[PDB]
Amino acid sequence: SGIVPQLQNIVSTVNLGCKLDLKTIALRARNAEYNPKRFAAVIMRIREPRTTALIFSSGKMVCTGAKSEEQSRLAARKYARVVQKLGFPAKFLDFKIQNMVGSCDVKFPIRLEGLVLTHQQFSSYEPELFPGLIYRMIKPRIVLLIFVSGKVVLTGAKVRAEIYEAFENIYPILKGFRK
DNA sequence: GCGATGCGGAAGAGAGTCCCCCACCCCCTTTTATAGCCCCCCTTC
Repeated sequence: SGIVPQLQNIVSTVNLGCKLDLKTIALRARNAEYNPKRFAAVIMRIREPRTTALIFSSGKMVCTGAKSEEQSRLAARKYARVVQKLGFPAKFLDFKIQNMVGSCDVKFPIRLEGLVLTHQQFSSYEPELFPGLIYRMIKPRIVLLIFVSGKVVLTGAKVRAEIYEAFENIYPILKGFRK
């Protein structure tokens, strides 16, 4: 195909293995914001990795915004150290990547009306609700947002192989509905 | 003094022609790409 999707966002969850005091973290953490009325977690941001992480009292933390697997793990470790630097016994346990978001362009307009007809079992095109066709691939459990402009967004992948594999499967299908 | 009762008359049926408590699930939130749609404020004259 000659086109490789580029990851736009990765969601990874890591357990620190120790209960944390959310109020204490907000007071001392540099960028943390805690609003129990709004959300029950502590939202923190670190610019150099350019990622955002949510910290819960149970010790589990979710890291989002990383553009690569290495960045997500590095960003998650940095957040854990910040909590550890606050006097808590934070660790890096069962780090896992929960979601990978990738985007790409096929460089040609797509006839979404034709695509849904031939793939009604997997496609879902509702212009009233969303201007982009939602494709649910089965062999890889990846949900693809195909747009008339040609932009394709892949999400729900656990590994980078699924993102590339999913695009390889849909690209020939899109080529058959080129506008 | 101290009770006790049958019959006529009236009545009446009966037939014919809401508020609370206890699971279970969804959304609150964050990140990102995509794009049409639409609110809101601004600006124009």
